[PDB]
Amino acid sequence: VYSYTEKKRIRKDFGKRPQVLDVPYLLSIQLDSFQKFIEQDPEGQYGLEAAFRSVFPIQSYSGNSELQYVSYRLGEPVFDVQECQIRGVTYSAPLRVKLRLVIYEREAPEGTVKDIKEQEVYMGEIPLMTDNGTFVINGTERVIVSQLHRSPGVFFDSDKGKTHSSGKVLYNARIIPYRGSWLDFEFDPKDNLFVRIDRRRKLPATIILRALNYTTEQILDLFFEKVIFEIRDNKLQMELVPERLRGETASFDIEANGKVYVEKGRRITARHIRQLEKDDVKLIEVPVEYIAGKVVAKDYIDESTGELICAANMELSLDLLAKLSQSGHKRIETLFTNDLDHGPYISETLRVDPTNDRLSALVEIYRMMRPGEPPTREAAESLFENLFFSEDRYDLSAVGRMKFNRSLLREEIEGSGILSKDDIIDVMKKLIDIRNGKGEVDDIDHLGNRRIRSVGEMAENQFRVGLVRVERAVKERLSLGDLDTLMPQDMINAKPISAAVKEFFGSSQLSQFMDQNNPLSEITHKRRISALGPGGLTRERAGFEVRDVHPTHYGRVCPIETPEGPNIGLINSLSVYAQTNEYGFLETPYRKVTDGVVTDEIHYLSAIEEGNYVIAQANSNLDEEGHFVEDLVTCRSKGESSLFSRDQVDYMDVSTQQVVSVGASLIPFLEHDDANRALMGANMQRQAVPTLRADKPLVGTGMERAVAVDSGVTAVAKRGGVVQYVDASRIVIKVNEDEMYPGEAGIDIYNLTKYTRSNQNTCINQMPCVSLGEPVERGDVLADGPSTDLGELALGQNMRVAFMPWNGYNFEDSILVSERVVQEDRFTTIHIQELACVSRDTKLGPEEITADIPNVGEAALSKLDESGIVYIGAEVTGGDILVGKVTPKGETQLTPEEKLLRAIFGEKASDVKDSSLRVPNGVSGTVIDVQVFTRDGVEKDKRALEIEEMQLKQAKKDLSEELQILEAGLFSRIRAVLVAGGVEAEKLDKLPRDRWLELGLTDEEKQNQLEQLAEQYDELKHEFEKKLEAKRRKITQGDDLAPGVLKIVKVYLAVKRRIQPGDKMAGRHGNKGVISKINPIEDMPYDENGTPVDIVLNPLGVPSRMNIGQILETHLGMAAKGIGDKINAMLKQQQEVAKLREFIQRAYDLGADVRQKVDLSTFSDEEVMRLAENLRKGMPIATPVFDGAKEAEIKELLKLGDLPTSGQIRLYDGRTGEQFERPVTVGYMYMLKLNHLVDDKMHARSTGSYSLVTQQPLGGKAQFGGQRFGEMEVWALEAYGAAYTLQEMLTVKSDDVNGRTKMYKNIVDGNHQMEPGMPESFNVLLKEIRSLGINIELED
Amino acid sequence: ERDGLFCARIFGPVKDYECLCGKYKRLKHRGVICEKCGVEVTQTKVRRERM
Amino acid sequence: PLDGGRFATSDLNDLYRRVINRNNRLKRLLDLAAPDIIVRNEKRMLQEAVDALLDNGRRGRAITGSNKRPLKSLADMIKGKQGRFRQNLLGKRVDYSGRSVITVGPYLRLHQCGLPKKMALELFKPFIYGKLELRGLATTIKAAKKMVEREEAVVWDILDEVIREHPVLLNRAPTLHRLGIQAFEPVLIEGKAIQLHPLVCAAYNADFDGDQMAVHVPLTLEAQLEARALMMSTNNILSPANGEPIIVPSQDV
Amino acid sequence: WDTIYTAGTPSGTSGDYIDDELPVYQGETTQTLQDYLMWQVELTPFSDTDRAIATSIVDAVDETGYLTVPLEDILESIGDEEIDIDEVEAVLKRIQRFDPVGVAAKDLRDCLLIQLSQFDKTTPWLEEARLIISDHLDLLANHDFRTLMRVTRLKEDVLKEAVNLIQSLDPRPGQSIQTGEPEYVIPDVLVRKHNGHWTVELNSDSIPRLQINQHYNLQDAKWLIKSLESRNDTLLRVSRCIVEQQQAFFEQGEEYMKPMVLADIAQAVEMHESTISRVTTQKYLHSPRGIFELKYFFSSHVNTEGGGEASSTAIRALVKKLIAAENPAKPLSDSKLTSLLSEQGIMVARRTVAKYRESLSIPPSNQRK
Ligand SMILES: [Mg+2]
Ligand SMILES: [Zn+2]
Repeated sequence: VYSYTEKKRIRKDFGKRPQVLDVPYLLSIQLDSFQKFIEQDPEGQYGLEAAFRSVFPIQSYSGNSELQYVSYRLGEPVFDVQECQIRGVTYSAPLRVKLRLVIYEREAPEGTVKDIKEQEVYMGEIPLMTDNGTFVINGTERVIVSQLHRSPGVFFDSDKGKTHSSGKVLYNARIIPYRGSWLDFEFDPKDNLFVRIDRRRKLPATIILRALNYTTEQILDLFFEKVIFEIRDNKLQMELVPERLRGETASFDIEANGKVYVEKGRRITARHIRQLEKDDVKLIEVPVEYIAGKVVAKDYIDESTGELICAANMELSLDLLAKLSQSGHKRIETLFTNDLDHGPYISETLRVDPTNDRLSALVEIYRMMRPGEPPTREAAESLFENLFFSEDRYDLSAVGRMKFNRSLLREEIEGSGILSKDDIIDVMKKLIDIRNGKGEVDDIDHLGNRRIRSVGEMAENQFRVGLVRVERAVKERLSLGDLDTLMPQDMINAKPISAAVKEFFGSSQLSQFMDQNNPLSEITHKRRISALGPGGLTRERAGFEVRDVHPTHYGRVCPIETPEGPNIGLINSLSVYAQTNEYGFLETPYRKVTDGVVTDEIHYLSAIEEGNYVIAQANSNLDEEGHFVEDLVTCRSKGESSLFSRDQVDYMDVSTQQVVSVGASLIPFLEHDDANRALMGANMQRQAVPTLRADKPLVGTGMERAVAVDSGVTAVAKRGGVVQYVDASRIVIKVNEDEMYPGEAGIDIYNLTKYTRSNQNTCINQMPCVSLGEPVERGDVLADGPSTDLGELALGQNMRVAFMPWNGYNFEDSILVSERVVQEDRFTTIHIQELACVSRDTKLGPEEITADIPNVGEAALSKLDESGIVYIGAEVTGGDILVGKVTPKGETQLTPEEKLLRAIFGEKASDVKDSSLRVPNGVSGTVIDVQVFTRDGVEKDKRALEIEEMQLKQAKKDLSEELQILEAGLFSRIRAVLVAGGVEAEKLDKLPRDRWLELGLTDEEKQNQLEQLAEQYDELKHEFEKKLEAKRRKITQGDDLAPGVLKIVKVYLAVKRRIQPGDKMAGRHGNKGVISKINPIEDMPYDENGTPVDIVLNPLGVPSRMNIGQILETHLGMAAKGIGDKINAMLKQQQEVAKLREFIQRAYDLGADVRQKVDLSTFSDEEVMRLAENLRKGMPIATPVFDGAKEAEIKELLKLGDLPTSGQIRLYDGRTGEQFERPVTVGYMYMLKLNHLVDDKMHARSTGSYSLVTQQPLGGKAQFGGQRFGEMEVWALEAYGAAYTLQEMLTVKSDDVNGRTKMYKNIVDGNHQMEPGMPESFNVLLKEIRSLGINIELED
Repeated sequence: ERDGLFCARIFGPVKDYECLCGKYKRLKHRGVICEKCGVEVTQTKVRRERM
Repeated sequence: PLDGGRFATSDLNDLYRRVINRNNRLKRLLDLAAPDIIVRNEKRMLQEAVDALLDNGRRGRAITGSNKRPLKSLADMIKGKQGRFRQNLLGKRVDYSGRSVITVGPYLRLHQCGLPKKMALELFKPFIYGKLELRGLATTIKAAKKMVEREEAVVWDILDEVIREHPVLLNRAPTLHRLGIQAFEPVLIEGKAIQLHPLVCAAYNADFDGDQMAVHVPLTLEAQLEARALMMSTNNILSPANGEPIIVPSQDV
Repeated sequence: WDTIYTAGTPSGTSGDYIDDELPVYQGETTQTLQDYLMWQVELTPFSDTDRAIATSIVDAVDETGYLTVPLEDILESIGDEEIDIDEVEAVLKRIQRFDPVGVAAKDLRDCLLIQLSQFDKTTPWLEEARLIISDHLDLLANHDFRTLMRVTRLKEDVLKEAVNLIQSLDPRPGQSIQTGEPEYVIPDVLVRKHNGHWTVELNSDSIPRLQINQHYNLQDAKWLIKSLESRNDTLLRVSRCIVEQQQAFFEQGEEYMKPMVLADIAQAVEMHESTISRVTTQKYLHSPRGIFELKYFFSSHVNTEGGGEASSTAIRALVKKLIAAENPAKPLSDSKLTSLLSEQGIMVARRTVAKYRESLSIPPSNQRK
C-alpha cells in the first residue's frame, strides 16, 4: 500500500530487520522549545508567564500604590515570511500586556482600595519562528543552536594527584545554581576544610557555620559521635562499644569480670569484638594514660567555684583530670576519632578558626567580599542574608533542586530555589564521608550531568533580564504622587525589553546565519549541539577529556559527525531517535523484554536510568513470536558489554541506525569504512552544490525521503484533492468535500519559489512534479526543491567509473574527467548575487536617481531605461552601470570661469557629480530581478508603477479564482431552484446568467427564495470587492524607511559556472580529489560495446585508507544499472506488459529474506508502464547502515543483469585500441561537487594599496592583498643562503617606500637592480620604544 | 584643536605645504611659520616622526 | 572614522586623555591649596593612570573600555605574537605574489612548473610595460597601461618573451624545512590551477585534494641567479638532514 | 510606538564574529589625482631640474585639474636663477598630456585646445571647432550664433556640427580620478506631524546602553553619564522651541519663516546666548522637506510697511519666484524687483535686492534673455 509519490518509483530495499518505530519528525527540538516559550500556560512554569510572574507585582517603598500583571497576548504579524525576506525586515509579532495600578489609602487598616485602574500596554516586538524552525531577522534566515552545559546542583570532585607534590588527593564539592554565587568546600593538604565563594580568597570552613546561628557545642554535636565517661570512684570505670575498637591495639588491661579478653601489646581482632558483643562488655577499667590526649566534647565548669575549667575543642591532660576529679564530675563527654573512619577534620578547623561569634564571622565575610571597606553590623548581616537566601538574588531552578536532592538521597523532588542550614550541613557531611572512603566522586562528562538548553529557555532568560531593568525604572518612577491622572501606559518603556530581545536574536554567539548549501546542511544545522557560548566552555581553556566519546553517548550523540580542527569534540550532532526529558536530559528509546518475549512497548531511558539494566543489541535474531534464538546474547550493562543468558535481558534497541546522526545514516556500506574516512565523508556531504538537474543516488540507504520532506524545501499537499491547475510557477488543487470546512470554496494555491538567492549566493528553485488532473493525497510531494528528485534527496550525479592508473593523471588523489561529462552540463551550477543603490538626502540637497548623467556617453547609457535603471534580461560585465544616480556638489564662489563653464556646457554638469552603481570588476551575469522601494510622500516612478501593476494582477488572479467558484455554485443553485417552479429546460439553459438574474415566477415561496439567493449573490460580490480593495491598498502603500533615506533599488544577477580543472569533487566515503584534466571522449577506456567511462580513479587510494565501502558501492551500482538497461531494452522494442511486469517482479523478489514486499498484481497497466518508464535509467536500491546487502546478494543481482559476477570487465585503450592486461573494476558511483571552486581561489598582485601605519601590503583577496612571508620562509631562505632574495623580500617589496618606487622605475626602465633602505616598521618601533621613556638610537 | 593630542602647531600640517588658517600655501612658502596659526608650511608626513 | 563623518578614539588616545585629565586636576588642586587628604588621592590616581598607560594590567587590574575588554598600552604594541617584532619585523606581506590551487602535470621536466597566464599577466606587469615601450609599440606609460588593460593580441607575445628564462618561487605552508620553497621555470598554461611536477610532492608534503600554493617573483639579477643556482629543484635531489635522495618515485611509478 | 521600517538594506556582514580579539585600526592608502600625476612624472624621462619643475607644477593642480598659480609663481618657487620661463612652459606642455589629457590647464580655452590637439587630422569638423575655441569662445557663451556667424563666415550646418563637437569634450578632465566616496549626514532630531501639529523627537540611532562595570573606578564615568543626559535635554529643548516657533515653515515651505535670533531662544529656554550658539551648530534635523541645520532657522529681517518685520529668507524666496517667471523676451532688472516687492509691503532697497540676487547665483537681466 504505497502512496502516490512513492508508487511512481519504488526503491528496492535490502534490509532484513523489521521496523518497530518510525523515524520521528526531525525538527522537533526547535519547535517544541519555541512553543513552550510562546504559548499560554495555566501555571507559571515555562515561557513568558514564568518571566512576568517572576517580577510582578512591583510595589513602591511606601506601599501606597502597586503595579500588577494580568495577562499577555500576541497579535498577527504585519507581513508574511516571504514579504519579510524580500523587503529586508524582521518577521515578528507585537506583545500586549494588561497591567493594573492599585492605590492604597493612608491612615487606614492595611491597603484600602481607593482606586484600581487597568490598562493594556505595548511592550515591544517578539520574533516568531517559521514552520521549519528558523527566524527571519532583517530578512535573512537564522538558526539558534542548542547548548550542552553543566546541570545545576552539587558536584563532588577531586584533583587527580597534582595539586601537591606529595601525591595526596584533595577533594572538593561545588554548589552550582542557575542564578547566584558559587559555594565551594575544599580539603587542604593538612586535612583542614575550607570554604571559597566566587573563586575568591580561601576562608576557614567554620566561618559559614558561625555566620549561621550555630555554636561550637552544636557544631561538635552535628559532626561528631560522643564518648561517655563515668568515674565510679575507681579509675574512671569506662563504658565501651565493641565496634569502636576496630583497627586498634590495646594500650592497657581490658577485662570484664576478671577475664582480660585483649591483653596489653595485643591488637584487637574481629573475634575479640565478637567476644565483647557476646558478653555485652560495658564496664571497662582503663588508666589515666588512656585519657591523656582525648578531646573534650562540651564545656565543663566546677560547681564550687563556677569558673570555666576547659574551653570547647580541648585535648585533656593529667592535671586537668586531677582538677576535675575533686570538682564532683562523674559524667564527662569526649569526641571519637580513628584513621580508617571517623577522622578528625571539623575539630582541627575549629582550632584554626580565628572567629569566636556570629558578628565576627559576618565582619570577616564582609572583608572578604569587600576589601579594605570598613564594615558594620547592618551591611554585613544584610549582605549575608541576600547572598544565598534571597529569592531575587539566588535561584537553584527546579532541575537544580531535583539534582541536589537526588545527590543527597532525599525522597522529595520538589523544593525551593534557596539554600538553608540543612543543605550546607548535608553537603559538608557528604564531603567528609567521601574523604573517609565512604562515597564515590562524580563524572562531569557523564550525560546525566550535562543538560541541553534550547532557544525558548534562552529567550525566556533574556526577557527576564530586560524585565529587571524595566522594574527598576518603575520603582524609581512610582515613588511620587500625581496619581489622580496617571495610567500604566506612561509607566513603562518599550526600549528596555525590545532592545534586549533584538540583541539576543541578532547578535548572540549561538544565533548564526543558516547553512544553506543543500537540505542536508539545513537539517544538520538545526540539530546541532554546542558546548560553547555564554555559560559554556572556551575553545582553548576547555580540556582534553571533554573532547572524548563517552560510553553514555550511545543512542544520544553521534560518535562520527564532528568538525575536525579546533572544535573537534565541542560541536556534536543529535542521533536519529534522541529526545529530551522535561528537565533537558537526552533519552533514547528501547523495547521492553518480558518473559523472554521482545514486545513492542517503547520506553525512553536516560543515562542515569539506563545504567541499571541489561540491554540487548539490534543484531539479535528473533523467532516469529518474539522469542530469542541463542541461549547467549550480546548485551551492555554498567558501561561494558558481554554475553548474558536469555533470561537476564531487560530491554533491546529499536533500530540498527539508532547510534548515528542523519548525515552518517545516508552513507551506504558504512560498516565497511574506517571511522576517520566516515567522519570526513559525513562532513563533506553537506557542502555539495545543487546542479541544473537532480539525480537520485541509485544506491541509497532509505533515509532520503525523510530528509527531503522534513527539510521544508518541497511543496507538500495540505489536503487531498485533484490537480485543477498546474504551471511552472503555481499549483491549484481542488480539495475533496470530505475535508472542506463549511461555507468555503475548496481550493489550495501553492506559489512556487523561482530562482531565489540563498545565504551562500546559490539558486533556490522549485519545479512541479505533478500533472493536470491527477489525484493527490495529504502529505504528497507537489514540487521539488533544490537537490530533490520526486521527493528524494539528490546531492550529486551517477558517474560511470573505472579504477586504474592512467598515465599519471590520477596521481595522488587527482581525477580524470571525460569531455562528455562537460558537454552534458552534469556539474553546472547557478550562482546569484544582489547589489543595492540607495538614494539618500544630504545637506546640499537630495540625491537623484536618473538616466541623465552629465558626463557619460550615449553608449554607456544604452541599457538604462527612462528612469535610470537597467533593463531586465541585460548581460552586464565589469564597469557597466546598473542604476544611474547623481550627488549635488553644492555651490561655489561663482568666479567668471565657472560662469563660462555653466554657459557653455550646461548648468546640470556644474551642480552634480556622478555617483552611480556599477558592476564590480570581474563580475558578470544577467539581470533577472529589480526591486524598488520608495518612501511615502515621494512620487513613484515608471518602474515602481509597473512592478505594482504586476503584483496587483497576481493577487487579483487568486481572488478571481475563488470568486468564480463561489459564483458558479450560487448560479447552479439558482437555476436548479428556478426549474422546479415550472420553467422550460431549454429556455433556461439558453438564457444567460444576466437573464437568469431577471426572471419572474409565481407568488409562492419560490420568489422569496430567489430574492434571498440574489441578495446573497450581491453580498458575495461586495465581500470580494472589499477583499480586492484591501489587497490593492496594501500593495500600493507607501514605505517607511530610515531617516534621510529616500529610495532603495536592488538588482539581482545570475551566472552559470561549469566544471574545470582545479575544482574539488568527492564521494560519500571520504574520497575527495581535484580535477586534473578534461580528456577527449575517444581517449577514454572503452569496453567491448564501445561504451567509454566518465571518470577514472586511482586504485592506490583504497588500500591505505581502508574505505572499502566505495568498491562495494561501485559493484552494486553496476548491478542496478544492468537492471535498468534490461528494462530499457525491453521498453524500446515494444513488448507486452506481461513480460515487463514479470521481469520487474523477478527483480523485486531478489534477496535473502528481505522485509520488503512488492506486489504487482494490485497495479494497473498504466501504473506498471509508468513505473517501468521511471526505472529505465537504473533501479534504485536501499541498503541500511548496519543492515545492508551481502556480497552474495550483489552477485545474484549481477547475475540477473547478465553481468560478470566478479565485477571486473575487459577494457581497451582508446588511443591505441589495445587491451589492458588485467581486468578492471568498472561501475557507477555517486559524485558530488563541493563548494571549493577555483574561481574563488586564484589571486595575484604586483602592486596595490598599503597600510597607513606599517606601510605594508594589506591582506585578503577581496582587498587585492599580498602573500605573507613569515618567519619560517625567512628560515628557509637563510638555510639556502639566498641573501639578496631575502633583502628583496624585506625591503623593496614590503615597506621601503623610496626603494619601492625606485625598484618599479628601474624595472620599467630595463635595469634590474635595487637600492635598498630602511623599513618603516623599524622607525615605528623606535618611536614606540621612545614613547616608553627609553633612549634607543642608531649611531656611527 | 589647539594644544590637544592632534595639535597642528606641535605635530605639523595636515596637508602638503598648507598652514591651518590658510594664509600661506603652495611650495613657494616652504619652511615659513605662519604667524596667525603657528603652523609650519612643510610636508604632512612629519606627523609620523614628531613627538 | 565612522559613518556620518565622525571619529572614535583609540586606546592610546584614551590612556593619554586620562593621564592629561588627572594631571590638570592635580595641578589645579595644588595651586588652589587644597587639604592634603585630597591632593594625595589625586596623586595616587595620577600614578595609577600613568602605570596603566605604560603597561596596562601588569599592576592592579586592567582598565577596560566600552567593549568590556582591556585597552592596548605601549607594551602591548611592543611585545607578544601580535607585536612589531614578530608580526612586522620578522615576517611581512609582500608584492609580486599570488596563490592558487595545485594540480598535477605528468609531462613536465624537473625544472619546470605550469603557471596560468592570467596570474603571469598580473605578476609580470612592469616587465611587460618595459618591453612594450622598448620596441616602439607604446610611446608613453599610459599607452602601455591601456594596452595591457585591453589585453590585445600582442601583449601575449610580450608576456611569452619576458617569462622565457625567468624563474619563480613556489611555496606551500607550513614550511617545515628549506625544501618548502623551490624555484622553477614557468610554462604558460590555460586554466586557473598551478601544475606541479610529480617527483617533488614528497618534498612539499603535498597532494592534489585541495592544497594551495603561493608563487613569488624574484626581481633583480642577483635574486634570479640565486634562484637558478641555489633554490632550483634540480639542485635539491639529496636531503640535507641525511644523505638520502628526496626526489624519488612513489605510488604509480 | 516608534515607526517600524517597512523596508531596508540587509546588512553587509555575514559572519558570526566568533573571534574575541581583533587588531587596532590602521587604515589604507588612497590614490588622488596628484598621486596619479606624480606616478606618471616618475616614469617619464625628465632631468633633475625638469623633475623639480614637474613637482612644483603638480603641487599647484586642484581637484578639477586646473592650474591655480601663474607660471611666474612656479618659476620663483624653483629657487634657481639660471632657469628661464620657457623651460617651465615646456615641462608644463609635457605634463598636460598625461592621463587624463587636458589636466593642469591654465583656463578653459587652453584645456579645450589641448584636448582637440590629440584628435587625428581626419576628424571632419576639426578646423572649424578649433577656430571657434581659439578666437571666439564668449560669443558661444552668449548663445549668439549670428555675430559669430558674421565673423566666422560660415553657414548654419557647419556651425551646428562644430558646436556639437565642442560640447562633446570634457571641461573638467581631472574629475575622472574618483578617489572620493559620497559622505552623508545623520539627522539628530526628527520632526513629524502629530494631531495636525509638528512635534520633534530625538533620533534613536544613538547608544543608550546605560551600563557600569561593577565587577571591579566607575565614579568618574558616573558624571559623564549625566553629562550625556544634560546634552540630550538641552538639544531637545532648543529644537522643540525652534519647531514650536516655526510651525508655518514646515506647512507651507519658505516665504513664511519668522525673523528669529539667538536672544529669542535664549530667553525662551533660559540659557545664555553662547550656549544656544553652540548647540545649534553642525547639528541637523530631518523633516518631510529635507535635512536642515538648526542654524538655518535664524535670519535677519527688513522693515515691513504694515508695521511688522519680514525675514530675509522670505525675501530671497520671493525674488526667486519672481525671477523664475519673468518675461523671456525681456527679463527683469532689480529696479523692477524693488518696485514689485514695494507694493506688497516689503520695504527693501535696490542694492539689497542685487545682493540677494548675487547670493542666489542668478545672472543679471541682460544675461537672462
Ligand atoms: Mg591535501
Ligand atoms: Zn596660517
